[PDB]
Amino acid sequence: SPPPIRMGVDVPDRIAGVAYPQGTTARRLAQIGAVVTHDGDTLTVTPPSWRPDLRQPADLVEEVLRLEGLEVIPSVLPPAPAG
Amino acid sequence: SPPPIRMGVDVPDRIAGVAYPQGTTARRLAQIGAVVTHDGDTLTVTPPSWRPDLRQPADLVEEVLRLEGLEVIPSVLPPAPAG
Ligand SMILES: [Mg+2]
Ligand SMILES: [Mg+2]
Repeated sequence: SPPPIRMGVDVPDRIAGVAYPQGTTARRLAQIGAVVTHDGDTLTVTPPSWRPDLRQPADLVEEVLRLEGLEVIPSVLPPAPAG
Repeated sequence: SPPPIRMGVDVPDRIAGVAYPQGTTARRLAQIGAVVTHDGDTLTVTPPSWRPDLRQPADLVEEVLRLEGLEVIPSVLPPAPAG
């Protein structure tokens, strides 16, 4: 098994800009074969041996977002910086 | 005496974007000759008879801001959206 990865429970929600229902991140990461443990608001995710592409929290975010679907991500224009 | 005006004690601080010291609003409004009473967090201000221009809380904001000096107002760029 690859080394474990610590990631905030709401990190996929913050990156996607979507308040996913509770347990959405943990269920998806378990669906792809990873061991998910809880420690307050921080998850510890050990990806399966056939997923060495999962090395960082960003890799885990891609798993939750692609399984939940990118079509649920809303179109929100960022604020205009004073250019 | 013109009719009394009710205004939050922090309204000049919000309009100016400046955290004025404690009691600055009530001090400046009594200086120009108004009667100031405290009802929790809301002030009740009765302008003097020689100040009929003081009819709304915005007029009271100008009195506090101009006596403290507009130079203390910082320069912050607004959050303009994508045009
Ligand atoms: Mg990936
Ligand atoms: Mg005025």
